[PDB]
Amino acid sequence: EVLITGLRTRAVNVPLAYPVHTAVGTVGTAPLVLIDLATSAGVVGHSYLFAYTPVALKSLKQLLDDMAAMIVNEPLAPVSLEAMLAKRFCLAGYTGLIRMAAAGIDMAAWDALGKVHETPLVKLLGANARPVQAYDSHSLDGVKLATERAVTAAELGFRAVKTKIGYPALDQDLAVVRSIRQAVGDDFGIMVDYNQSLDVPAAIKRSQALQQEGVTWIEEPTLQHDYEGHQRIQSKLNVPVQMGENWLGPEEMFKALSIGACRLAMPDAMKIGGVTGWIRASALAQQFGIPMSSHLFQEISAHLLAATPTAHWLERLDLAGSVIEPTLTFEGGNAVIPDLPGVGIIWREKEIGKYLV
Amino acid sequence: EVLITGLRTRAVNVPLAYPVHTAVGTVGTAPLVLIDLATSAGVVGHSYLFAYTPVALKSLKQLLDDMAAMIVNEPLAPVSLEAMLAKRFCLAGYTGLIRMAAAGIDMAAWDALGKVHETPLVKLLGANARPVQAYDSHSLDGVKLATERAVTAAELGFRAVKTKIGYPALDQDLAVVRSIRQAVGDDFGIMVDYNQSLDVPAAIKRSQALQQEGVTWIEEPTLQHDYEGHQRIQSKLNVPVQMGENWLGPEEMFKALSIGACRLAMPDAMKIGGVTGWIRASALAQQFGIPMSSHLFQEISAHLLAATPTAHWLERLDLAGSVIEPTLTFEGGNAVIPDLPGVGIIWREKEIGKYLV
Amino acid sequence: EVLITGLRTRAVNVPLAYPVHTAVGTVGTAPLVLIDLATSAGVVGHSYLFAYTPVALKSLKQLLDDMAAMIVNEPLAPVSLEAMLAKRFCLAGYTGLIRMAAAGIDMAAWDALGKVHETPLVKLLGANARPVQAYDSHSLDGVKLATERAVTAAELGFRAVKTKIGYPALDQDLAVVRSIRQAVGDDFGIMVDYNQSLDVPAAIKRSQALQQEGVTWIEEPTLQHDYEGHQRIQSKLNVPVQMGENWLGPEEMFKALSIGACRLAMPDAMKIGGVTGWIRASALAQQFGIPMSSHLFQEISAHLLAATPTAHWLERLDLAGSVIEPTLTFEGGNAVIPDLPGVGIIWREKEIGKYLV
Amino acid sequence: EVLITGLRTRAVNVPLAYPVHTAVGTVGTAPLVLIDLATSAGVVGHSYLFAYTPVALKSLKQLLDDMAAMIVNEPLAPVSLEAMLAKRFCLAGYTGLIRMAAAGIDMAAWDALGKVHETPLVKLLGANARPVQAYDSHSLDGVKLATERAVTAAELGFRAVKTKIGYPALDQDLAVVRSIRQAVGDDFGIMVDYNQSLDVPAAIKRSQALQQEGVTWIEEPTLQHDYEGHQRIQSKLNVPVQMGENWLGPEEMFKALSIGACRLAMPDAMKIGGVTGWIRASALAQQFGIPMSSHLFQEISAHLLAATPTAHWLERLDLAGSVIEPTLTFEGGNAVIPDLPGVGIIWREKEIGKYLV
Ligand SMILES: [Mn+2]
Ligand SMILES: [Mn+2]
Ligand SMILES: [Mn+2]
Ligand SMILES: [Mn+2]
Repeated sequence: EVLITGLRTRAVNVPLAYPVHTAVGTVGTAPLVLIDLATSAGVVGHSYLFAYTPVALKSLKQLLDDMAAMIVNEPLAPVSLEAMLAKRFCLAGYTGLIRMAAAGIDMAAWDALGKVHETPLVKLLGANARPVQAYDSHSLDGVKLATERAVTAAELGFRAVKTKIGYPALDQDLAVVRSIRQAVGDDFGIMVDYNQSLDVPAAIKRSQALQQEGVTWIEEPTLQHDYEGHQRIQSKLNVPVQMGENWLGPEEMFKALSIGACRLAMPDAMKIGGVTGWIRASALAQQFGIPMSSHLFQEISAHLLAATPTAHWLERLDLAGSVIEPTLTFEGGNAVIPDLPGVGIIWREKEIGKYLV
Repeated sequence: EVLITGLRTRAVNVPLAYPVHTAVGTVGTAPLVLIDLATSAGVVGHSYLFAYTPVALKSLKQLLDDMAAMIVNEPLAPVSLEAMLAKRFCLAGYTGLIRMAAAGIDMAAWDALGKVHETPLVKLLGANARPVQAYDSHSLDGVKLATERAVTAAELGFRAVKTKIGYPALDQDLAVVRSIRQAVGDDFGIMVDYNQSLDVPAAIKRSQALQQEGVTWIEEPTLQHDYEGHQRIQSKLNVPVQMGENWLGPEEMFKALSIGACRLAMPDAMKIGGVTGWIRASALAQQFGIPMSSHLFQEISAHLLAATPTAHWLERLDLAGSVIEPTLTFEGGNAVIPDLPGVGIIWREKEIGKYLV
Repeated sequence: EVLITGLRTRAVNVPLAYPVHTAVGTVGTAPLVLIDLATSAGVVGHSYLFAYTPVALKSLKQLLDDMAAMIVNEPLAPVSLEAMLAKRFCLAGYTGLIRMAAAGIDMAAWDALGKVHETPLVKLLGANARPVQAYDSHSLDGVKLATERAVTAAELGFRAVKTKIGYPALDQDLAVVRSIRQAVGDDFGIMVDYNQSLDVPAAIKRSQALQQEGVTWIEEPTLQHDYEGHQRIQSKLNVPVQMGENWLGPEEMFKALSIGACRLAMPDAMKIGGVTGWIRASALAQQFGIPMSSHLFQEISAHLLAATPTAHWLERLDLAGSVIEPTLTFEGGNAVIPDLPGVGIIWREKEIGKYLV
Repeated sequence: EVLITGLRTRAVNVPLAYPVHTAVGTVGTAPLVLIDLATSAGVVGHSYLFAYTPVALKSLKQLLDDMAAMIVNEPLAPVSLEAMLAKRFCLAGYTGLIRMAAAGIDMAAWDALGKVHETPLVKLLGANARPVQAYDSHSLDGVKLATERAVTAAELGFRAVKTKIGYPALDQDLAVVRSIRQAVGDDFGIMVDYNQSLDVPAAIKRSQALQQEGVTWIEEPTLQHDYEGHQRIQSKLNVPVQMGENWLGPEEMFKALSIGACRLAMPDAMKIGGVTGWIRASALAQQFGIPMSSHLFQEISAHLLAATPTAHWLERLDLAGSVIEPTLTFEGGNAVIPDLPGVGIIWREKEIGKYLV
């Protein structure tokens, strides 16, 4: 009855404002693939994918363009679609860029389903919209810019900032954290992200020094696939180890939680498998007793976290603000879901033309 | 915007046809509580609860009548409602009859949400309706009636029957299974249910004899809360141990699966927490690699299993056929979801009057 | 030879004095079901059940009234009665309100057995009556009322108080504890109860701050059914984690202790299964090396703790003082068992009439 | 001193002869990406990647074309190159198609290093060339074609064949295996591959029936990422469970072996990380005591297995025979490494032109 009738993708390289420097490299612009899922009901689902590096952008668009043939004329039923894609990519490997593509189709299919029923996604999932506390995510900015960006986020009403660390010396990490604390006061949350840059001994040593400074969480201290190593670092800390942005699918989350790799989780709506994967991830975080935050995709994540039993923090990192209307607002540090069908993503069409690849 | 405006319950004691004798007692009629959830949108959600024994029926209705005050004027948002009920019954114990009541409200709220959007529940959950293979569930019937009921189920197109066993001697168990096999042939599925009647040594001994007869599964061989004991019986068998009808909430399922108590699961839509609990249970069964069947509530279960990644068997045991229209059909041994908004439960109002308590 | 000849129940809503505010809600009056178990020997056993919320009160009374038929004309033999009730509610679920009802019948049957033999319950169990140290249980009272109630309990001879915490900020929790310590001095016991209000990361952080203040124990820091999560919080603490008021039956206690969820236990005489369940719980606490305190039901608990090898503290929280004679006295902070047959509960019959529901 | 000076890729869709039907779909032609790595020494390294489905072919070529910029002008040092690529794709996810691309560059860099030193790859790795027993890999061919292909492989001197199974009924699986056994005699090896098509209960049941037929190994009975489920199936079998073709990198192999998912391993030279990943995988298989076979890429695998301490079987499945010279020969069922520098891959340039995409 409602059928998918086409898939259109556009690759853009959009401006950010502050380039995201991390201890393992910098993301200077955002390579995005914008997705339009057309249906027989005359509504169009919208989603976007983040490619991380320009190197992977045209490959990801091509992959989505070659996948269009297997979903056109299929019923608009995201759970059934995801099972069929998992089976088609059985031999190839349903992970990495293929899983990320399948997740972009899922998020557009759920946006289209919300539009068919004229209801915001959070209400289609069975939950009430509620404000979700958000932290402002900044990068490896050095002492002066990290303190300036934190004072600005506090002025805009945010009650927490995430900074990236992993400087050559531990003293530089601490200098950044101390200067932020001094500027914003003892009540503000300061999350820190090591971006997989330390080995386990180094991560135990640096994390115990940061713990004595009072940070909110320590994110991906070592290689993301090393769940055992994260369990070893967590076992030496009172402060929670945070991870999850790199789990590809709920099945990778299940492995990390099964061995106790972290006390907090922050799945990425794209890498976890879209809305379909997020619902599954949410059920696992509830049983393992893990507070669950989001990673990027703040527009759909404000919806997904209101339906998440252990919802913790929303991450504000506006990757797509240049090409979409600002329907998601932040009031007093909380994200407020727009009262629009589906996810509430509306393209600024003449801005897209400027950034097209 | 859509609000719950009232809750009405009616207690009935309805005729079955074949009384359900089990190795621990007989269920001779069905004590049901019929639930009507009224909304500000002019649609009415419908569900029913099964009380198991007449002894618990008026208590369950009273409990639902006294809970009406906390849900009237709340938004029709089942996930948000369930979180609020879990918190209200925090101290009292969110399990047993209270959890069963909360699950009846959930199943009616999701039926009402399907009606507001004029869509079958399975499509609101994001899946396509598909036929689900079903087995016909019979009871501790002795050799002659168990063989007669199995020949009739095969004539109606079912490809599997469940019989109850746990007779004084193992020889009687085997006599029942052999006589069914002889009547229906080697291709037919014969599930057997011990209904918690054996201790662990006895269950290992009897199950290894039944395994040599070729049964499909062995269900609740010992006390249902003894997950460790079920793991000990399963470790001695090739045939799968089946359980799950008695898990109250996904959190009890999570404990049993975490220690490997069974190779199959069959949650009960009421005891697991309604549609909201079933979605969570489905995500856990997928990660633990457990084929998931249903227990009773065949009308909503045909919908829930089409959205369940490891869906296995639907149980046909028509408890409420006397008071609801036969919109769920079985064609060639498969259940076919009706093309009706919500769950498709329509009361036969003048039959209800005959069975009212 | 002695037979149960009738069961009578009365639902009352009795005044407390200080309403019990907790971090998850308030209990402003006590919904109780008073039970009279009549026997062929002309003695009447007495017990009461606590319903926690008015919402569950008439349901619990109805349940007990409908169960009367299965115990009338049965021998007054509590262990045999409990096995028969466990088997009857096999399919329904022998937990929650059904288990709580079965436990009220058990406690009345043991009171009646003490009366038939004209001996206090503790001596029928094979033990000597001894004074049991008791703590006074208060609630989420804020700094000024929590300090006032603690000074009064010290003036009445108690050497320990329990306060409830879980305020929006950790600073408020600590303010309450510090102000009590200042008022009562460093020798007094200050137990704190979080009433399941924190998630695991939050509970580790707050408990390590309270541990540096010197509290006696930290009670139910997170969701009561999450034994694994309590083991994770306990593993980070020197101070003991306390729990057990919500275990329904010794079999739930056995699961929590098997994974090391707590260093202290406090079973509830009703939820644990009455006197029959308490004897079983006591044997488990002795082998796992767990000091065992009680939760509510101070009249029967003074008897049960004198027969408990690891007896630790009795909880004073007088729920039923309005409708029963004060035969249990507290002298110098210890409860003194009355020298009366059975449990020593004597109804104040004209006060009951005032609170009847 | 030797520098990489360019990277050229060509996408082809080459003929197979027998289409590879599996229980989860068919591979009817082979989508390959041919890679030419040019160096400052005037030698050109050659490798190819297998894309599994036409859907992923142009995406994989594009990805390799966009990666060329990060390796041109880098020293021809495969171990150093792999560490630098792992770090560059840190955030994006060093798995799936990105890992497969990085592995194609690795295999071409090692072919080029063998050419610079004018020595076969196996001798550059420090080992002697030796004949490696090989099995002929066939597909889901039905009874008559599976028996015909097995008689032909025995006539060509192979002593073992792999057939694919996972037919609707277990009886069909057994019919295929029995008919092959009858044709080739009891001394011949018959490997069977389920291609992830069964759930765990079904896989235990079918594998124990095949074990009584005498097969050499049972390959990927269930979902490849479910290591725990493979450990559960292996624990019920005497026959070895085989897996490994889908491990992306030695770190996924390490997780599967750490929990005992299989008694045999067969890494894929592309998915495992090329020659660099294979050397690491070989060291892990030796310590865990796992006989190690190969998956596809028979040209480089004959070299890699002669340097593998637990080398077991080489898989013959000639994907690229149409576009490369037959320098790898099979004599009496064993693969014989050519006496050529590097890997011995020489393009048939005018055949490539026919299959170019
Ligand atoms: Mn991060
Ligand atoms: Mn059953
Ligand atoms: Mn408490
Ligand atoms: Mn294979």
